[PDB]
Amino acid sequence: MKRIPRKTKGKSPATTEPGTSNREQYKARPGIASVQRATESAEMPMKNNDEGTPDKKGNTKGDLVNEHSEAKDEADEATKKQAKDTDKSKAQVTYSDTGINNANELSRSGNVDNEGGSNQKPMSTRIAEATSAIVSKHPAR
Amino acid sequence: EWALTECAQGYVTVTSPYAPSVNRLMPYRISNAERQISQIIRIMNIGNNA
Amino acid sequence: YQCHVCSAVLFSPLDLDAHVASHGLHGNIQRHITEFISSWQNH
Amino acid sequence: FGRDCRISFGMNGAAPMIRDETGLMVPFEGNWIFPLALWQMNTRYFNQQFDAWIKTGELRIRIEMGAYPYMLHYYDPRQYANAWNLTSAWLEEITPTSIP
Amino acid sequence: IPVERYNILTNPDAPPTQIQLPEVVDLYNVVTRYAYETPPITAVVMGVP
Repeated sequence: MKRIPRKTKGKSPATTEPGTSNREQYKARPGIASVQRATESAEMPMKNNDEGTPDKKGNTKGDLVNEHSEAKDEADEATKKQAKDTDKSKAQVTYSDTGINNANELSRSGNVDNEGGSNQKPMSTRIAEATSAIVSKHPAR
Repeated sequence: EWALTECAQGYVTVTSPYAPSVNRLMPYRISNAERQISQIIRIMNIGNNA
Repeated sequence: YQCHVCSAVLFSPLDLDAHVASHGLHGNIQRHITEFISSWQNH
Repeated sequence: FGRDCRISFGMNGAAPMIRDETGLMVPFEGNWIFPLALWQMNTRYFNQQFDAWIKTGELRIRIEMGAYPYMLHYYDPRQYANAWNLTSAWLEEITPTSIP
Repeated sequence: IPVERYNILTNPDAPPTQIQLPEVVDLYNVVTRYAYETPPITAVVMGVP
């Protein structure tokens, strides 16, 4: 009987062998630790990109930003992070302000739902408003 | 053994001895089509997000 | 302690039984997923 | 023996075996011929495997080196003398980039 | 008692592995139980001279 925990919340005689002596004098080149550290970074999985998708309730998560503006902001953040990684004030490799006129680029955002409408008012609010306009009431007066 | 040896481009050789048994379960074999589906998912995940 | 199945270096007899269990031999940590040992160095 | 150094462990008393150059597998016995680099790249494994047979079994190896430095050790003929310590020290210190 | 559920007990002619899906789900039937091993991936890396 072994128990395994969940990592995510759910619904709720002489023996001295004549060759085993250790005389280590070899220094790995490249070093083991140096390669291990680099492999750790590349080992990480790709980050999630969840914006623009419906939630548990039915409301599309994300920000209320124009898609092209969202793409520009994401490019700027990428350049910023790249600069931070190499420990420089300005990045040598830039994802923004390239020579390419990528004006028609679109990025997923929380501005639009799956019907192509605007999320200026969330789904659940719209369903509530629509269903409310027709409810009856007990007779009176 | 074969897969790791082939991957290393003939720079190292890999050996993994084992005793004979049949109730040893190591589920790893899948088809190419499943990997292709997974790659399509991964590509679609990007969505122009630098 | 020495495991001649894979030429690894061990220190406890129960560790030897566990290690040879990884080779399929009956015992005369489960947290491990992969075990690699080089031949030109002890690491 | 060439680039195909690989050993199958013995089971239930059967002796261990290694692959010849000609695709045959032989027990740890007889006369062998090694290029030096073959031992240099598997120092630890080879010391773990062959040393017992070399020390007390019937296994003899010729190492192809070409040229090498040497260092003598004189001894009295009338006294018992064993060279195993020196040879074991030499073997264990083989390195994929150095030899003594 | 719903006899047809307990077929392999009440019907002397039914083979032990017979089922009646999807009309009737038997509440008593043969089950196979295993015990496998999941060894870690073990490897030894040799050098090429």
